[PDB]
Amino acid sequence: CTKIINADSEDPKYIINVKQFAKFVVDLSDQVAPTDIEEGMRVGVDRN
Amino acid sequence: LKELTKQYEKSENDLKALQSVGQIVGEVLKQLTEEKFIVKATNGPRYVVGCRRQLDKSKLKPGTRVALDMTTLTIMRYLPREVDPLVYNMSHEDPGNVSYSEIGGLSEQIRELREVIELPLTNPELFQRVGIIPPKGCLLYGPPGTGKTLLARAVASQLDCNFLKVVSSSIVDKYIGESARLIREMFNYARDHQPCIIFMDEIDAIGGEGTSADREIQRTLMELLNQMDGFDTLHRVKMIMATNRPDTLDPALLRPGRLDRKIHIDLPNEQARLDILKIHAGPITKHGEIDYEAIVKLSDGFNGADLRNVCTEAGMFAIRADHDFVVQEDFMKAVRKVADSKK
Amino acid sequence: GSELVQKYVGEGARMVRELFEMARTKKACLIFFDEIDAIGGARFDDGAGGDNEVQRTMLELINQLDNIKVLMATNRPDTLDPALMRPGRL
Amino acid sequence: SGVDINTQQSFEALSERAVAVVVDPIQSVKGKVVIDAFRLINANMMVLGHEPRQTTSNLGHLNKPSIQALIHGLNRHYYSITINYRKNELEQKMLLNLHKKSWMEGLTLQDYSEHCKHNESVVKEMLELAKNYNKAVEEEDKMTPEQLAIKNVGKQDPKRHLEEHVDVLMTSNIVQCLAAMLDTVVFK
Amino acid sequence: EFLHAQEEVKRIQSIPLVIGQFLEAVDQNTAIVGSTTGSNYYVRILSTIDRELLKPNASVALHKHSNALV
Amino acid sequence: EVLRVTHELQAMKDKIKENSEKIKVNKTLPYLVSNVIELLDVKCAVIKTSTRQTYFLPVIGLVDAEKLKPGDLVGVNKDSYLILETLPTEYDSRVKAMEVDERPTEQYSDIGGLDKQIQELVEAIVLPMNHKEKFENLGIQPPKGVLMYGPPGTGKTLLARACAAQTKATFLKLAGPQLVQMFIGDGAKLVRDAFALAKEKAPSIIFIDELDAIGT
Amino acid sequence: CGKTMLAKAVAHHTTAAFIRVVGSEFVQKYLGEGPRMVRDVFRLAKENAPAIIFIDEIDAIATKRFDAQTGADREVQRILLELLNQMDGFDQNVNVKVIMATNRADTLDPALLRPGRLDRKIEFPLPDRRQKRLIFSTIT
Ligand SMILES: Nc1ncnc2c1ncn2[C@@H]1O[C@H](COP(=O)(O)OP(=O)(O)OP(=O)(O)O)[C@@H](O)[C@H]1O
Ligand SMILES: Nc1ncnc2c1ncn2[C@@H]1O[C@H](COP(=O)(O)OP(=O)(O)O)[C@@H](O)[C@H]1O
Ligand SMILES: Nc1ncnc2c1ncn2[C@@H]1O[C@H](COP(=O)(O)OP(=O)(O)O)[C@@H](O)[C@H]1O
Ligand SMILES: [Mg+2]
Ligand SMILES: [Mg+2]
Ligand SMILES: [Zn+2]
Repeated sequence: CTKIINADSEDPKYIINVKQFAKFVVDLSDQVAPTDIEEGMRVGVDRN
Repeated sequence: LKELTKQYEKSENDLKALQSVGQIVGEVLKQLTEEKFIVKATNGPRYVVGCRRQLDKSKLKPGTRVALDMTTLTIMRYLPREVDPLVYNMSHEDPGNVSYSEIGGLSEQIRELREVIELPLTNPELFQRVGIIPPKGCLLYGPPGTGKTLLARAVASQLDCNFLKVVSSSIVDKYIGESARLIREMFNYARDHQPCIIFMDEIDAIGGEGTSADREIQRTLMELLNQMDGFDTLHRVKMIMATNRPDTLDPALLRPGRLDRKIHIDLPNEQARLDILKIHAGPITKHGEIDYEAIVKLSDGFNGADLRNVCTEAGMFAIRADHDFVVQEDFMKAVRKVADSKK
Repeated sequence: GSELVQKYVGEGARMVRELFEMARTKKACLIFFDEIDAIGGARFDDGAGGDNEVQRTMLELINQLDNIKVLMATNRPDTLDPALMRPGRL
Repeated sequence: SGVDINTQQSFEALSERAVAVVVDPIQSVKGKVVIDAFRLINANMMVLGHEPRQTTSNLGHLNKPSIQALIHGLNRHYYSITINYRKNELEQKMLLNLHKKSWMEGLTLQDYSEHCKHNESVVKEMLELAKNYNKAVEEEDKMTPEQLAIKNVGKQDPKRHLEEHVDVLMTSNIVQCLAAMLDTVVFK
Repeated sequence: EFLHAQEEVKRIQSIPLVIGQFLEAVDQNTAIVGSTTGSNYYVRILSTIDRELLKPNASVALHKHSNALV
Repeated sequence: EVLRVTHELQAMKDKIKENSEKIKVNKTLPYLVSNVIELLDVKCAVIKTSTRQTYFLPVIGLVDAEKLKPGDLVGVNKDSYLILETLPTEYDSRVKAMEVDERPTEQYSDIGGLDKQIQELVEAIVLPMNHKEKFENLGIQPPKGVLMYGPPGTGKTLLARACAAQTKATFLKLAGPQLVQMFIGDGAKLVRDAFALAKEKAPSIIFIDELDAIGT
Repeated sequence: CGKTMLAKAVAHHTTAAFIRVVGSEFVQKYLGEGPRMVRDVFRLAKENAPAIIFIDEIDAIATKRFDAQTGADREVQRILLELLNQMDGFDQNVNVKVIMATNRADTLDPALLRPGRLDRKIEFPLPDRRQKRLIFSTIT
C-alpha cells in the first residue's frame, strides 16, 4: 500500500502496488479492519 | 432548474462516455495493400490491421500514429506525431530571442555571416537566379569567449530555425567509432528537423600519425567532411562551426560548399567595448554618468564575456550596498576583479 | 557480492537496501563485503549496457553507508571508487 | 467461472431448467459462432452418473466436449447442452437481404478498359503458365512418373494454375458478352 | 460445397492477424513460428500457402485466436 | 404555477438521482492508476497505464476537460481504460520526508577555508531568496541553481547543509543516488513532486547530492 | 577529382539497388558490430539483387594488415578481413557489384587489391588542360 487516500476517513480508497502487474486504487474486504492497514506495509489482495 | 439542466446534460455525456472504450495507440510501419497495414503497438506485438471506411488511405504513411480498436484490431483514426521532451539532441534548446544589435562591434563580421547563412535560408531565389548552389557553412575563428556562440544564437533567433550547439571536444570519445557516430547522428537528426543551424565548437580536436587513436581522429574527420559535402541529400541545413586555432584546421575543411568564409572575430574592438558595455550595462539601473573611455582603457585584452561579468559583479556590489548604481569606482573595482580574479 | 548483481534492473540496490535495513533491525550488526571490487569498481559512463546497474547498486550502497559497523576486504584497492575510499564511508 | 457457477445456481433456484449460455464475440468473428449452453449439474448427484441422460443417440452429435472448456470443468460441475437454432421461412428470407444485390446488378457491363486490362493480364499469365506446361509435359520423365507426379506437388503449373485460370477468364468473358447482348436487345 | 469450403478457407485469412517470424519448418502443414507477442508456438500451415516463401526468417502472419500460419 | 415548477424540480431531481446511481454503480473499484501523457483535440486523451501499455480514449470519461493536464495521475477502469476519477497527488509521503528540518547547523564557523566559496553561494542564493526586491530592481537575474563540483571529501554536502542552515529555507534535499527506482516512472514523479512541493512551501532550496546517479 | 561524383552519377543511372556505406560507418564500437554491419550490407545487397555497394573512403578500414597488439587495431583488421571474405569468399555473390573509393591507393591491403576483389583499379588524376576546359564548361 503505497498511499492511503482517505477520501472521507470512512472509504479510504487505498492505493496498492502489485509490484510487476500495476498500481491500483482498491478498498478493503469486509473481513479486515480499516486500522490494521497502515501506509507502506505489505498487503494481500485477491486476484479478482 | 437551469443549473440542474446543465449538470444533467454533463451527466448524460458522462453516461455515454461510460459505454465508450479505449483504443491501443499504434504506429504504422508498412502498407502491403490498400486495405493492409503493419501496425505496431507502443508496447505490444505487431498486428496486420485494416482501416476504417471513413478514413483516408493516403494519410496512413509509414510512421503515422494510429489508434486502432482493441477488439476488431482495425484502425479507426489517425493521430499526429507524439510530442515529448524525450529528445536526446540539442534541438529543443532555444537560442534565445537575441538580436544582432546585442552583439556589439562585429558589424562587418555580422554582415558576412548574414550573407553566408541567412541568404540561402531566407531568399534562395538570388542564388538560383545566378545559378550557383547556395553556400553552406561559415567558420568563425578568434580568441575564446569573444562571442561566436552568441552570434550563432542571434542568427538562429532571427532566422527562427532550430539550433544545435555542440562542444566538439566532447564528441571525441575514447571508444572507437563513437566520435564519428556522434557526427552521423547529428547530421541525420538535422535531416528530419529543417532548417538547422549546426553550430560546432572548437574543431581543432576534430579537424587537425602512426597510432590507432590518431587514425580515429582521421576517421571522424572523413565522416564529418562526408556529412557536410557528399552523398545522400545535399540538404539545406547550415553550420556555424567555430574554432579557436585556425591554422590547425584541415585545408579540405575550407571549401565553398564545405564550410568556407573564414570570419575573423578578434577580441572586442576598441570602439566595440563601448557598445558592449552599453548593451550589457544599460539594462542595469544606473543613473550616474559613465566615463566609458576610462573603463575601456582599464580593460585591455578583455573578452566579451568579461564585460558581462563586470556588469553582473557591479550589480553584486550594489546588492552588497544601498541598491542603486551611482559611482564609477564600482566599475573600476569590477573591472579589476574581472581582471585579476578571472586570470 | 555475486548476489548483489542481479539480472533484473534495480534488484541489487533493493538487495543492499534490505540488507542494511535488516542490519539496522538487529542490535550490533556487522556487515563484511568480501571482494568489494565486484560491486565497487571505479565509476564510468556505460549507459548502453548493464554496467550502470551494478554502478547504481554501488551508489545506493554509498548512500546507505553515508549501531552499524562495515567491513570490506580487497586485494586491489586501486580499482575502488575514490568516493567509496574517502574517510566518510571507510 | 465460479462466480458464473453461483450465478447459474441462483437462477436454478427459481426453476431447475434455467439454462446459461455463453457468447464470445471475438472467437465468433466468422461463420463459426462459438455459443455453448450450460446447466449446473447438482454436486449431490455424484453417486449416480454425471450427465444423467437416458435412451438417446444425440450425445456425441453436433459437438465434442471442447478441450478449452473441459479443464475449467465439464461433466463435473456443469454440463453442456446441444445447441439448435430455430430458423424458419419469413425470417431467413428477410435475412438474405444482407447481400442480395438488386435488379440493376447482373446487367451492368463492368468497365471495358479495366476488363481489357484484366483479360490481357490473365492472358499473359496464361502464356507463362503454358510455357511451364510445355516444359513439364515435354519433360515427361519416366523414372517412376507416378512418383514424379507426387514429388512435384506444390500447387504448381500442371493443372491448378492451369484451366482454373481458364475457368475464371472464360466465365468473365461469357458473362460480359451475354450481358452486353441482353442490353443491346432490351435497351432499344 | 467445394466453393463453400474454399470460401471459408479464404475467410481464415481475415484481418485480425499477428505477425511472427518463421523460425523453422517441422514437416508438411506445420511450423514453429514465434509470434511477436513474445512466445514461440508450434502451429499449423495453410495448404494454400506455398512452402517456398517459408524461408527460415520470414515474417509470416498468424491467426489471432487459433495462432496458425495463415 | 409554482406547483408546476416544484413538480419539474422533483422530476428532474429523481432523474439526477437515477443518473447519479448509474454513475456510482459504474464507478466501483478498482481503478487502474494511469498517467495521462497528453491531450489531443481532434475531448480525447492518450493514456499510458501503469501496465506499460498506452490506450487512446475517444472521450475523456467521468471527469471534466480542463481539469486534466498532461502528466496528471488519474484512476481509470481496468477494462474500458476510461478516466473515472482524478487521483490527488499530495506529493506522496517520501517527498514530504525530504523536507528534513533537523539541519545539523553547519554554521560558517564549522566550515573553514571555504570562505570565498561560501560568499559565492551567498551571492548566488540567500540574498536572491531573502533580499529579492533590489534584485528585481537592478535587473540582475539570479541563477536558479548552483552545481557543486569538486574532488570527493571537499565538503560540497557540508556547505549545502550550511547554506540550508544559516539562511533558513526548507531544504528539500533530493539526493541523486536516491533518485533511481526500478519502478518505472517513480524517479521522474519524485522530481516533479519535489519541485511542486518546493513551489508549495515558503522560500526553500532543492538540494540534489551526487547528481551522477541520473546525470550520466 | 570526381571519385564520389561518379558514384553519385552511377547511383542516379542504375537499375540495380544502390547501397552506399562510408568507410567510417563500419568502425562502430561494441566489437562485433562493424563486421556484422558489413555482413548486413552484403546480405542486403544479396536479397535485393542486382545491387551495387559503394564504399567511400575505404582507406579508413582497409589499410595494410599488420601485427596488431591491441583490440583497437584487431577490430579494424577484423573489419578488413570481413570485407575480404564477403567480397570474395566461400559464398560467391552474383550480381553484386562493388565500387570502392580511396585517396591513397597504396596503404590498401594487397588482398583487397587482388584482381578477384577489386578488378579495376581506375585512377582519377588531376585534370589536365583538356579536362579542365570540360569541367569549366559543364559547371558554368
Ligand atoms: N571545508 C571543510 N570544513 C570542515 N569540514 C569539512 C570541510 N570539507 C569537508 N569536511 C568534512 O569532511 C567530510 C566530507 O563529507 P561531505 O559529504 O561534507 O563532503 P563532500 O566533498 O560533499 O563528499 P562526497 O563528494 O564524498 O559526497 C565531512 O565529515 C565534513 O565535515
Ligand atoms: N561581442 C559581444 N557582445 C556582447 N556580448 C558578448 C560578446 N561576446 C561575448 N558576450 C557575452 O558573453 C557570453 C558568452 O560568450 P560566448 O558566446 O560563449 O563567446 P564564444 O562564442 O567566443 O565562446 C554571452 O552570453 C554574451 O552575453
Ligand atoms: N569533372 C567534374 N566536373 C564537375 N565537377 C567536378 C568534377 N570533378 C570534381 N568535381 C567537383 O569536385 C567536388 C568533389 O567531388 P568528388 O571529387 O566526386 O569527391 P572526392 O573529392 O571525394 O573525390 C564535387 O563537388 C564536384 O562538384
Ligand atoms: Mg557529497
Ligand atoms: Mg569521396
Ligand atoms: Zn462469465
